[PDB]
Amino acid sequence: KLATDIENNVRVVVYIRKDVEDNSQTIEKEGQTVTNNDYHKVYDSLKNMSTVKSVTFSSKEEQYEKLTEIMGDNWKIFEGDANPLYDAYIVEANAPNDVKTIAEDAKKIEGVSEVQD
Ligand SMILES: CCCCCCCCCCCC[N+](C)(C)C
Repeated sequence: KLATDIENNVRVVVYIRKDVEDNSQTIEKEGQTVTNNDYHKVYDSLKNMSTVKSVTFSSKEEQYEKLTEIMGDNWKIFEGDANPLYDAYIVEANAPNDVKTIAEDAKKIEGVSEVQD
């Protein structure tokens, strides 16, 4: 059994604003590698909810690889361009009934772009 395998009825997906790097520990400033003060701001608010069991980062890169894996071949015409997908956290609720509450509080976290239940 693996951690990234969560049942449909208890999964909430939390999409991160495209200009927030919640999973990046360091960023570039003045040519140096320095602390990202916004690191895990969204992660921690989700992890602090009493009804959530796990929160796992899913990058936009990873989401596109899996899409090409599940559907046919890569989507060649977009290969030169930026990835338009959103980084996301995959949140596991403690019970199905907690999902609607989790998704509502999640949209109120600053940095959260959208939440899918
Ligand atoms: C409105 C929704 C339409 C969006 C469809 C876009 C498909 C994403 C392809 C990204 C490939 C870029 N690449 C190679 C760097 C990962």
